[PDB]
Amino acid sequence: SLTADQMVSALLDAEPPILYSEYDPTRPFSEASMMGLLTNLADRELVHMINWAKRVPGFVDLTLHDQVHLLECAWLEILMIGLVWRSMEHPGKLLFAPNLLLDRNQGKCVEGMVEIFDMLLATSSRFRMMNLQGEEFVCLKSIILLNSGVYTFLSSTLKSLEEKDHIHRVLDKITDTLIHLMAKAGLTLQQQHQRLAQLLLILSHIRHMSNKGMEHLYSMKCKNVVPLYDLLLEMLDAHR
Amino acid sequence: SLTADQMVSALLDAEPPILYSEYDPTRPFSEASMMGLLTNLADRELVHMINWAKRVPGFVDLTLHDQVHLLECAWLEILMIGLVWRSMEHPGKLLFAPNLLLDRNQGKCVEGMVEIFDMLLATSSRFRMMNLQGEEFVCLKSIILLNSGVYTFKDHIHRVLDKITDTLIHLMAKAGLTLQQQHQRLAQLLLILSHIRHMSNKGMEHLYSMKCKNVVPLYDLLLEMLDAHR
Amino acid sequence: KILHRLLQ
Amino acid sequence: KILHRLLQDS
Ligand SMILES: C[C@]12CC[C@H]3[C@@H](CC=C4C[C@@H](O)CC[C@@]43C)[C@@H]1CC[C@@H]2O
Ligand SMILES: C[C@]12CC[C@H]3[C@@H](CC=C4C[C@@H](O)CC[C@@]43C)[C@@H]1CC[C@@H]2O
Repeated sequence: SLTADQMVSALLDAEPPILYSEYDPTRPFSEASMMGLLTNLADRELVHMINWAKRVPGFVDLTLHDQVHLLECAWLEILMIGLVWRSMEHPGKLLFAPNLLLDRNQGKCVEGMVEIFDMLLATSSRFRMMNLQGEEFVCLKSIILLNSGVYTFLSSTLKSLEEKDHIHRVLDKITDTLIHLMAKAGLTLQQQHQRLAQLLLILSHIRHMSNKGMEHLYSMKCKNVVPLYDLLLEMLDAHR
Repeated sequence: SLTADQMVSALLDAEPPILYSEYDPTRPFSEASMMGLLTNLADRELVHMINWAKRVPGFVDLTLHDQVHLLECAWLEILMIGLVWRSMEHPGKLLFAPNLLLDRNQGKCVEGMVEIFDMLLATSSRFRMMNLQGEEFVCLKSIILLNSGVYTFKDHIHRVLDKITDTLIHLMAKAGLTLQQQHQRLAQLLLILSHIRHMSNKGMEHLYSMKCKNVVPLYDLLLEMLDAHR
Repeated sequence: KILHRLLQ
Repeated sequence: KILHRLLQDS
């Protein structure tokens, strides 16, 4: 129902805030102290994401069981692309919070984690190279919410999404919205399909990062490294 | 140096064959018997994919270390999209081989296999719903080979990826699709690549878990590809 | 069923 | 090692 510019303004209006971490954590970072700060932040961000998802145009039209399936499928992708976005203007650093600017070497405090640090930093380095605009970013974040669970059969449920036809209709609108934004940037027709392709190809790498980060967080819970808050626990448990 | 038509012609000429499975398998499928059939077929297809990659325009011009990385990150995505392609005209069944037609019920014999089966069947049905053409399929496979590992090593691979994007757009334009239809269909194809990447991730963990149950036979090449993700 | 509740 | 040899093959 909304126009292309109405689509962008609505997505910009629903943007979640940038939360903070603890103002005086353990000064020498440890494996448990690091994972505690990250899981505490993610659990607080998840509450703001649920309210943001309800404002994504077309999300409220789905049934309740279709709404949950899309959120358990893409909650880590959305949190990761949000971190990559605010880490754009910080080369070699990840802006987890304004008071938690972590570098690549500091990611080695958690075992098997720097591999994901490098993948997130490479994603941020590419957005910087293509000069990603904020209107393009909110578009890609909404694509992740609607597309990451359309064909996905979660192991904890063995079922997928029902309203397939409705999701692809909204996804076509965001595709037009993306192309519309590339035109306002003065890009040519050829430059439009190429940039649209490069943007959606990074969504594959973000999907890969979420699966690698999901297995890592599961091992951290099984190793008693960090307790998981009930909401973050339920989001992770939806994949096992 | 190749135009759009020359790129499609080269990709179609280099297509790997469809291999066969065992002609007299264990009639009651077991988790071990089923895992042995799929792993034996994957190990034979890997030799064919290595040779298919060398004929992908621009792949030979990479360094030998770069060629290994791209094949290590995308070998399962390539094997899966090939299975999804040949299973299009068989609803509810996955055509692993012309003599191996399995549904989701037969996948219940392997622990944790049914969800991967359902995800593969869902991709095949979507390919059927979009009326995917063989010319578009070979372009998507070349994109997977070059894109899956670019963000784990860069400039040369992005230029080849842009040419395949130009090639896909040229195919839809020559098929009578309007410009709006062109970016809409291009986005629908590239979004499926995100699900194929997700399927290879889940399948990689399953093969790893089946090796702990000692179900994977000693297929050295397949174990080498799987070892690259451990 | 926390996300199940916060959505409603 | 095997993928290494099969790539430089003729
Ligand atoms: C899930 C991990 C902890 C939480 C991390 C994730 C990487 C990126 C982000 C986004 C940020 O907004 C919150 C933490 C969050 C969600 C990490 C990857 C490995 C580790 O287990
Ligand atoms: C890798 C698995 C065995 C091999 C299977 C894969 C699903 C799809 C394919 C493609 C087909 O061409 C060969 C077998 C292959 C590669 C399976 C998913 C779970 C199991 O571990």
